[PDB]
Amino acid sequence: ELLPIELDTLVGKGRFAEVYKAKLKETVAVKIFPYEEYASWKTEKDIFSDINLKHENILQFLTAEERKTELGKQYWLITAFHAKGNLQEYLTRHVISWEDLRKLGSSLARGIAHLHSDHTPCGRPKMPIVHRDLKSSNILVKNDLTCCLCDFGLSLRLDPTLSVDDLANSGQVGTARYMAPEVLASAMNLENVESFKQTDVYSMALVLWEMTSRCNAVGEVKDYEPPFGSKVREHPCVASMADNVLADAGRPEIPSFWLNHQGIQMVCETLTECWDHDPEARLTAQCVAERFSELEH
Ligand SMILES: Nc1ncc(-c2ccc(CCO)cc2)nc1C(=O)Nc1cnccc1N1CCOCC1
Repeated sequence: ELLPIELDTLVGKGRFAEVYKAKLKETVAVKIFPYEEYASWKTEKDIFSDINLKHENILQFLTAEERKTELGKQYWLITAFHAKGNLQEYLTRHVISWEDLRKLGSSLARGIAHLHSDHTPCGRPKMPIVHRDLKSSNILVKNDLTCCLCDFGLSLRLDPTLSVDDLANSGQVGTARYMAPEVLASAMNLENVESFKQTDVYSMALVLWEMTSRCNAVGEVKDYEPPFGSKVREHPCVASMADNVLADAGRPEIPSFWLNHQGIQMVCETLTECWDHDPEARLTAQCVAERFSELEH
């Protein structure tokens, strides 16, 4: 019943699990959850097991397994392995081209638009998913320099059976640095879903800014810094983020010289709309995916 796997190296650590590069008797990623984190494993398993989720910008799922150990039991998620690792690490090490920015930006928007969509590309109905923890460290870089979504531990399936009371606590979920102003404010319209899609678009805007900040088409490129790196501490709290994002209406800096390049100007105008204080003023991920396809000459 169990797959012939040999764990090689610890490559990552998420909030609920450890990620290993492994040999399948070829190279796969094994995400290992302890018994205590069973709910996170089940949440990811349920998303990855949905056949309607399958997309080139969503991490390929192989199987889930329960593995008895001497000390107890582990819960595994076996997926495709992307050697280039996460986008934050990638942008820290590399200065990207305009072409790289277009491929990474468009694949990110396509992946998010697919999660958010109530239909498959072929028109069949599907469950929308909201990621709820989008950030550069959660995005995998494929060998062809396109994006790939993973880490669905905090994700929510937008099921019609969802209660208004269940969505309350829950509470503020995610990484404080990437939380939308309405999440930081505890100002969400829990009465309507799609308000959750808008929070994912805000986080996507910060990621698009990170990609843009390391693109040689801007002219002079600075060393990589995460969004708000120069204003907040390493692991910021919701209060410190609220003071910046909400009270000071603070957003990562876009120097005027970046706008000299027509492509960079279009990307900047788009991401600026996507991080608007008002969730209703934000573009949809589908709109962003369309704007990136317009960048093709
Ligand atoms: N499918 C995968 N294939 C390859 C790699 C990978 C490849 C290389 C390196 C660099 C090592 O020197 C790290 C990781 N990770 C995953 C993966 O699913 N990771 C993953 C899942 N959930 C939460 C966080 C995750 N990580 C995102 C990537 O960065 C670490 C955390």
